Amino acid sequence: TPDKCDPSLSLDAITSLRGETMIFKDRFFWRLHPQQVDAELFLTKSFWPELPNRIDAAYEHPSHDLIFIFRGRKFWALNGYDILEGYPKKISELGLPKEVKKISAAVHFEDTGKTLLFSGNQVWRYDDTNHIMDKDYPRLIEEDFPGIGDKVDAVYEKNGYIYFFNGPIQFEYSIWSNRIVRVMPANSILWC
Ligand SMILES: [Ca+2]
Ligand SMILES: [Ca+2]
Ligand SMILES: [Cl-]
Ligand SMILES: [Cl-]
Repeated sequence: TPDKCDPSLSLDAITSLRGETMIFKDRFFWRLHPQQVDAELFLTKSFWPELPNRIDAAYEHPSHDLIFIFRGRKFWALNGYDILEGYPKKISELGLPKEVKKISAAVHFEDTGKTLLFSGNQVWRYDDTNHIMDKDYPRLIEEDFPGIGDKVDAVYEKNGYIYFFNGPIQFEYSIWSNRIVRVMPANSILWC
């Protein structure tokens, strides 16, 4: 059982599901609402047993209302409690190289059709408009987003900002000014 305010909390992944935020930790996930209080914790397998027990990264696709879940080399598309047919797919149909096995985080920006997947120390920018990898990548975490470290454990965009969680730390980054607006404890996403 994950501790909501263990000031040593790191997160495994983070999406948004129809304007409801989902934070994954181990075989759990916290569900958050647009308000101020409350933060439920369910088992992941309560909702989707076909999934793995650990989640590597997660992102929501706004035009399809889908959530892609990454674990090792396989990824799952999910809509509701369902799992789209044809899944789990490999991360190969994704165009990622093969010296790449894990995906640590993922964010999709509705502004550009660009899906930002991070692996180990690099990034990769897919084009979820044309299904293509923006060729000027794999850039280094350090090169593109300087300041946040050299690894991303979870990431999400709540309007304007891209939130990077590096270990027990949260960065409120500005995609437009390329500068860390503010730094916080990872668990404040859960009000702690
Ligand atoms: Ca992760
Ligand atoms: Ca994400
Ligand atoms: Cl996301
Ligand atoms: Cl993520």
